[PDB]
Amino acid sequence: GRFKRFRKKFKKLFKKLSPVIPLLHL
Repeated sequence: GRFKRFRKKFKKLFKKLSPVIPLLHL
């Protein structure tokens, strides 16, 4: 893909920002 696959890559960085807490994300 292109911009779509790129989004998934950037999301991986955003995940690192959260303290492994699915609560703040949900």
